[PDB]
Amino acid sequence: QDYQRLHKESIEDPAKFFGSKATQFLNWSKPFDKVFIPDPKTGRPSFQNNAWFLNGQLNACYNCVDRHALKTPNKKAIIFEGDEPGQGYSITYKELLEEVCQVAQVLTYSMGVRKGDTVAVYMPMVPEAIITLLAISRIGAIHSVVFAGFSSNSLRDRINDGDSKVVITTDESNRGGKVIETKRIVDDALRETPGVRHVLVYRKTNNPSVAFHAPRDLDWATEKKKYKTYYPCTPVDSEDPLFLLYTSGSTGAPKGVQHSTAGYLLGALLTMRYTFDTHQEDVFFTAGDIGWITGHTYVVYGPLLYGCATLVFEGTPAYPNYSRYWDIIDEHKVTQFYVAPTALRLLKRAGDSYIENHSLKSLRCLGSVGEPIAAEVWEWYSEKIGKNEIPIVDTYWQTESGSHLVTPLAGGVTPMKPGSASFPFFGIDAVVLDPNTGEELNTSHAEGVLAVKAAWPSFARTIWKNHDRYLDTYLNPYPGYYFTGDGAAKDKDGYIWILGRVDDVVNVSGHRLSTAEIEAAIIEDPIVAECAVVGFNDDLTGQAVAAFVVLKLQDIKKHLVFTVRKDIGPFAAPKLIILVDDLPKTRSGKIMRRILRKILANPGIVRHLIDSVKL
Amino acid sequence: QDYQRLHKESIEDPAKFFGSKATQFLNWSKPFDKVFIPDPKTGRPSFQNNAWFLNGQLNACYNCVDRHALKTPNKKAIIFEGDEPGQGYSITYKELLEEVCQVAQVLTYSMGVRKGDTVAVYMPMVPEAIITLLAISRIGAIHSVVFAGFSSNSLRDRINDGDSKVVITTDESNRGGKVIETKRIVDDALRETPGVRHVLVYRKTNNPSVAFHAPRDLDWATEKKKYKTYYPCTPVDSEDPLFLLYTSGSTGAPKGVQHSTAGYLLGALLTMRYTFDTHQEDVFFTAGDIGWITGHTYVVYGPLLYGCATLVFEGTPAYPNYSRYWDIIDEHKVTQFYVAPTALRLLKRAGDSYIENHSLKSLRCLGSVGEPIAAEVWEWYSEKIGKNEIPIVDTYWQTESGSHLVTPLAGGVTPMKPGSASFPFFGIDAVVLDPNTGEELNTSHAEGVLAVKAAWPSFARTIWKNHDRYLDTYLNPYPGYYFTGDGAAKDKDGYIWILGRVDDVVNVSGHRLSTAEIEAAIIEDPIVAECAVVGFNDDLTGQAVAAFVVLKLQDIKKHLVFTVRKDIGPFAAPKLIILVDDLPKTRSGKIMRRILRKILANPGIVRHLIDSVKL
Amino acid sequence: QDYQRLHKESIEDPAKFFGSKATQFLNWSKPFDKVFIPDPKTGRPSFQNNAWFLNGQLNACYNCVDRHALKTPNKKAIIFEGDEPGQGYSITYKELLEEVCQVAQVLTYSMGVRKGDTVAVYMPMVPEAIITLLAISRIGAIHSVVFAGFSSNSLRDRINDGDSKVVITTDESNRGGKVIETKRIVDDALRETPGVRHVLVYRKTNNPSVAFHAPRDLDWATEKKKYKTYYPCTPVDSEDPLFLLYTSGSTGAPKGVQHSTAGYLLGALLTMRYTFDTHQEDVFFTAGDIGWITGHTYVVYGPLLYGCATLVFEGTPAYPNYSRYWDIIDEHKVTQFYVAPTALRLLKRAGDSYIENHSLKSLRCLGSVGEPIAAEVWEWYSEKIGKNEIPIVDTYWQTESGSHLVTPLAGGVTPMKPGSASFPFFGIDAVVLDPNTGEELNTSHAEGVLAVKAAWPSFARTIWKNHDRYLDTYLNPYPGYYFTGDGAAKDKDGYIWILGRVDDVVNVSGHRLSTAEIEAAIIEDPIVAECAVVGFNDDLTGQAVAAFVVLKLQDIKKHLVFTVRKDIGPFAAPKLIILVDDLPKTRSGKIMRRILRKILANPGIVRHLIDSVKL
Ligand SMILES: Nc1ncnc2c1ncn2[C@@H]1O[C@H](COP(=O)(O)O)[C@@H](O)[C@H]1O
Ligand SMILES: Nc1ncnc2c1ncn2[C@@H]1O[C@H](COP(=O)(O)O)[C@@H](O)[C@H]1O
Ligand SMILES: Nc1ncnc2c1ncn2[C@@H]1O[C@H](COP(=O)(O)O)[C@@H](O)[C@H]1O
Repeated sequence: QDYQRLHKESIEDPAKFFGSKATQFLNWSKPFDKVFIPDPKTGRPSFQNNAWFLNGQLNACYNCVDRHALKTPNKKAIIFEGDEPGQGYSITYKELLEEVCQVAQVLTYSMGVRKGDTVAVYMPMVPEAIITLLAISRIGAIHSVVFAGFSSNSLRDRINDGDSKVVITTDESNRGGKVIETKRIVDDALRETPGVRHVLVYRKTNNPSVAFHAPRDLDWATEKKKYKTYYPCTPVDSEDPLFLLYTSGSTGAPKGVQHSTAGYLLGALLTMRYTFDTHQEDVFFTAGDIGWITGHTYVVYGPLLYGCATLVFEGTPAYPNYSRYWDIIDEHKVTQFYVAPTALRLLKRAGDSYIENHSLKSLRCLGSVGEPIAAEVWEWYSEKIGKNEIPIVDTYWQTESGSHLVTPLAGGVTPMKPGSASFPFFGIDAVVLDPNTGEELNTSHAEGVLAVKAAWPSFARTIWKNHDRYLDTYLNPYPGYYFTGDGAAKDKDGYIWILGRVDDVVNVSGHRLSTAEIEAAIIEDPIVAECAVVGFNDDLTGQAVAAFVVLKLQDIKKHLVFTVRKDIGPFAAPKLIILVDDLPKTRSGKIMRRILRKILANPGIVRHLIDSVKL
Repeated sequence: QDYQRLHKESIEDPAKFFGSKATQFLNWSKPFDKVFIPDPKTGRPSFQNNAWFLNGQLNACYNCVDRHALKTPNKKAIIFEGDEPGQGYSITYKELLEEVCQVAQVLTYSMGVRKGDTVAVYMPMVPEAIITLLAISRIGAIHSVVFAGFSSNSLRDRINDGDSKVVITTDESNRGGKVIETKRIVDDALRETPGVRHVLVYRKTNNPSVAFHAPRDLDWATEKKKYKTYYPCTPVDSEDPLFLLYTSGSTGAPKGVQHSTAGYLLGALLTMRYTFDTHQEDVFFTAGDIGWITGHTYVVYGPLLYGCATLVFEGTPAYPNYSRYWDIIDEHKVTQFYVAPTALRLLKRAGDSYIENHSLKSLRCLGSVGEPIAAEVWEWYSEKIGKNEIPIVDTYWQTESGSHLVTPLAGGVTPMKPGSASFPFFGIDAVVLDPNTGEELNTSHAEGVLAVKAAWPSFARTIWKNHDRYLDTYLNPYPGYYFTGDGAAKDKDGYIWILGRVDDVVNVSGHRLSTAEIEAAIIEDPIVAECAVVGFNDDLTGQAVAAFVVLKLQDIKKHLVFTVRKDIGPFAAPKLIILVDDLPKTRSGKIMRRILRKILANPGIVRHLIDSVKL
Repeated sequence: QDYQRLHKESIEDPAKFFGSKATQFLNWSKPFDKVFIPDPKTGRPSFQNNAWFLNGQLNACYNCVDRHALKTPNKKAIIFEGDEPGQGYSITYKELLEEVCQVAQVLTYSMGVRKGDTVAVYMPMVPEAIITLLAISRIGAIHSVVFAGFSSNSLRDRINDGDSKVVITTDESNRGGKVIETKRIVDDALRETPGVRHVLVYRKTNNPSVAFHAPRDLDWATEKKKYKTYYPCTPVDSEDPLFLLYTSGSTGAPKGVQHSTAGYLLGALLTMRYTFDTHQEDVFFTAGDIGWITGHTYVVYGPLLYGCATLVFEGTPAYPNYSRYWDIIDEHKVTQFYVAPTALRLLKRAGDSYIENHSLKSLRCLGSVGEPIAAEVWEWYSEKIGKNEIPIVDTYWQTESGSHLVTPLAGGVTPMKPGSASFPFFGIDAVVLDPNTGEELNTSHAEGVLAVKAAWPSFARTIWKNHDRYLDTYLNPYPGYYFTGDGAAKDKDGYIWILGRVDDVVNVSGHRLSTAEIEAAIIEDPIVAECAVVGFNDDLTGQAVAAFVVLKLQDIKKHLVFTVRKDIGPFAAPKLIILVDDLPKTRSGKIMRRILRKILANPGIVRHLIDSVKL
């Protein structure tokens, strides 16, 4: 009965629900006055003026490190695993404290950072990346992480929009067995970033005469050794920005999504205890770069705020072989695996031969995030990896949500449906609206746009320097609710099914076809292992269905077409399928269908996709 | 007591014994009148006019497919395993039915084949080879299979003697990791086959501009897709030829051994139930090409007639490594392994390191066929592979016998002797005759020529187009009996020991030395792993013993000589041993000693053997 | 209570203790009159005139082979393992007898060796090396083994000093996967050995036109085949030399340490039964070349005298991979592993990944010999290899001691201390003396020079041809006792700790710093895996501490320095650490610190060490 009460308590009485959790899970410097700013029009937390734990003061880094060093100093906080097998090591909580303290002082004294500044972070998945981020919040600064792979052009714009006067990177990065010049990329970018005063560089490889030029550049080791190991934290208000995270999804100048401190931290805590049923002696492993909210909230914040161990792997699922991912899971007794479908799709390709010897009884929970997960792949995940006896939480949420939106509970929710994300998390009032006829709440089993009626604490507060794009994008499209950008439907039993962003929905003769269903049914064919249905500027017929299929010399298309009508319908069967080797994806994993749309196709994926359509 | 009765019932009262089994195991279109044509001179089935189930009508393909598709449509019929590991797949009985039906129609409508025509088959061990053969009998045609390795010169003669107006092959064949141009070989051959009207080609690799020329050549896929999936069978008389199989053993124009339909099919059924104790849920694996009776009767007919699953592996025991044979046995839970000694001789060389991890508790029976099996190799087979707790049937029989001649019963016969084939199968009256003084039946423990007193149903009926060679070869050498061509002896306890074809017996001073005993004792020495004793045009001394030994710089011969006298005798010890790297063998496995005789040595084996004798 | 009595019995009443064991463990031809020659000055066995089992007659080879062939002829004596995996084989005791008998006759009749001659042996670890040695004692000859790796210059001098008129070698030696020209090395050496009459060569590889020239050179196989398989032994007096073993340690013309027959043989027997608790059905594996006493006493004499099986491996611990050492231990069910720390140091580097699958429950005892063994390496040895449930005897002894000096008993001694060798063996009266103020016996817990008060039977009797060096080296430095050359100390509980040869002790301001403690503490750091502290001609300060550290770009030295003071003291922390890739070691394993001293650095190790000091 837990979920039924706890969720209603969080919806009709958030003050009591979150007020209590807020004092429970976090250590405060100054108690908060009010829990949230309501919507006077008789309502829950206001969307326009969303704000939680008013006048309250606390410190992220203090909650992620200090309190645990002063309790379980000898317990491990970070468990690292290099790109190469035996190159790992752990960092106790006591030592992380020391490290984050020398770095906090490096920032204040060597670089001149103050409370409120934007610190840009361009690093790979190594411990120093993590302590860097904690060092930034320890001093009341706001970190802005950029994927350690993005072009120097991407780096520049993000720093310029971010107001970042300083930067933090490495000299090079060995990924999946491939070195990557980051310091190089940093310099090309700084040829156009006027406000960059300093650049802290953590030599990871011992560079091949990599640039380093004046008092601008500083050495991580050189500077660290200068400061004591303990440094006092900087209290900040509950509603002061914790960080910024430039989301790089759709077209249009990247958005600097801004998150609160308390509110965001409480969500990461609530989701750890309920969603993953995390304890203190756990070993959480989130296979996602610090480049996206996944890595922010589940490979750094959630785990460290809770006080358990979080695993940092700077490598790839295929390096040095597909058994690698599972080799590091059984030696570290990882109790929490959390990865994206793309990865779970490539591992399922290599064959359960690499999973053979692995007993991996160390796991207790599995999780999926990033995009829809087909049923056969969910089953495969549930049986091969999970040895079918351990939960699987397919977590629905966004960079803006901060934390899980709708997800199954590792324990609270007894049942589970392979393509569903089960139920809305606590505080989230998920409803399905009619995309056409206003913001009408669809009650009976039906498909429509997903939204939340009231705001919650972990909800992003704005978009860096322009609260206008924020409103138009998230609150103006469907006045009164929050616009997720995705389509969904609740089955007879209430479960929620994510249809895959109704922005890529192909409307054939007024039918609106969501991608989730059509593509999953495709990939779920021995002939394929990945599918992507899109569209293009179409005059007549309204809009046709074209599928870019990728196999694992004739009439091979027709089959995949007659199978679409076999279970989905004849008005869903594509008018043309294109055979491609792969699909244009983001470092995150998501498939860029807007690229398949825009034009029928600049990475190598482009050209090959520029030809696989002409003929 | 089973064997004692059942065998006597089948000898003194075959009418009742086989008449009953005949109605039990096979589905008939029109009941047979008489069981067999006796020998009026008071006797069992006549040899000269051998004929069973008179006036009866049935259909092979119907008995191998239909009846089982209409009972257990979802059960697997063929389990394939490509030359490369994970390239396998299964064919249910329902689907095999569909396939064999489209192909039957391809033969009738696209190629013009009629009931009675000879269809030549030149294919590798792939499913299509199997459905092709079934397609041929479904329409009352007679299939003539030729080894997918034989020269184009071999192909031509076999087709010309066979009267084959059509052919069936692939474009190329990847064997043991080596592609083989078959379509090439087919074309060189058809430059001399005047009566070849059509050629059906199943593109297996997607050829590198392989020939295909006029309405003569037809595509398997192109043609198949044209016909419905169900096609009616063609009833044929019990005594109408099922197939022809050109035996390529001794010198002299290859013989087109012709087998009946009913009679041959009943033998394959009797031998499955008793010899292998096969059920319905079994997975039978016969490691022998469709090129010889072994593959006809135990990798196609026996298994499919019984209704279980038969495994089709188109690869080699050494590819991609010696563990391969056992890798496919444990995943498919093969319950019946049946292979030849040559293979069991090369696997025993690699060391029980490849058999280590393998539990292979899926097996229930082991079998040996092809040639004599030494004791140490039988033991090795019995202990390493069999984990000594599962039977081993060393099956004695020929292309002419159709089915097992003398063999141990997987259950019926409680004891077993490593170099013996135990007892004569039901219906077979095996006796040992004196090679010199007439057809005298030797009763007491002694060695002599093997023969059968009366005929049985699975006995070949003739030799294509010349019943004269048939008589001289099989029935005239020892009037009244059937001349096996081998030597044997029954021990005190009755077991029968095959001496290895008394046609290669070296008679030293009137002693007649069979090869079985002398060679087994040789190979059974750590210094060797294969031996071949023969002879040559010898004037004085009568005939000497020369052994071509192959190891796994002096006085190394003498040893192997003093060891021959140690257990066999000083008049058996060879006068000269030749050290060769290997021996001239047939695609079947048998060692060609008549080549070592003929001349002291055209494949590479020739030249090297042309020198290893001069010096 | 066993050890307490047995040891006191052997000290205050050796006549009864050893007299009884002497008749028990050895078969005599003529009983011995007196047990030992005492020191008239009221004492135990005299040092100056040490002699045991007077007037007694026996035969080594008879005690190592014969008696066991005439009891358990079918039991295995030698279990060989080539450098390449599956190239092994065993030699029963019956066959070893035959072999040692044909070789004894080869020596007498083909080469002219007589009782008393010195036979030089230059061979690798192959059976023939072992039978050669036994063949030599069988005829009353004295064998002088030289490492199959030493230069031809080393071979010459050892033969010249040895008086060796004959030699025994192979043509080449495949070691660790590297062929080694020995016959080559033998010939260069014999260009200066005037008294060499013959050279017996056992062709191991079948040479690439390797030299062999006149009646001087003889073939092992050619000669062996000439003699019967049984040949009578030659009785020799208890005190007649068994062998000579040129120790190649410190500087100065190599010493030909001469051992008795009976006395040495009894020690090897006593040490097997008590130290290793050996039985008859055991499989002893001593990983040490026949080049040093270890191989003499524990890979030949001890095992063969006892009547069990001894394993002969002619390969390297790293070939063909680090799992090799353990691969041969589980297949042969080795019950006794005995190796040197250098090896145990390189195997511990590869990671317990090669030890994973290995169950190796066949072991019953582990042993360490050669040099001090750090605690972490002892633990690693005790837990990974021993699966912590099997004893570990860190055996202290020298080439001169013949057999164990102070060691733990596989069973008799219940406790064990990782860096201790426990207690003095029976007959050995170990005491700690003051290096400065005379031969004062230190009683209370303190550090000093190790010595033995009375002699024992296995004690070397002299140094070939110059009993003068013998006295000055072993009995004159500390009159009355035996000078081991090492430093030690007994802890509160009596255990003895070897400090590492007080000849390499760095005396900083009158402190005398033994290497054992300082280096073990160093290597016991994740940053290193091998350490070597030495010194050099130092005027002021007295003598500084310089450590040559080898890792598994600044302030890396300081750490290892602050750690030295952390547990040992600030007056032990080195004044300078040198970073080298490896250390100059002897084929035995011992680290040559006198080379690091002599000069701050001819094998490749020299040059690199000649530079790693200048800068
Ligand atoms: N568990 C999930 N199932 C289906 N879609 C998901 C899931 N998690 C995230 N998404 C989609 O991915 C987007 C979030 O991307 P991002 O902001 O980069 O984390 C949303 O718009 C969702 O539609
Ligand atoms: N199990 C067996 N033991 C000994 N010889 C056999 C065995 N099976 C077949 N043969 C021999 O192989 C010949 C049959 O060859 P084939 O007609 O090609 O099957 C016969 O002449 C037999 O002598
Ligand atoms: N178990 C041991 N522990 C410490 N040092 C040892 C040990 N065994 C032998 N040694 C040293 O090695 C030397 C003997 O070398 P060797 O004569 O070649 O066997 C002695 O001087 C000892 O100091």
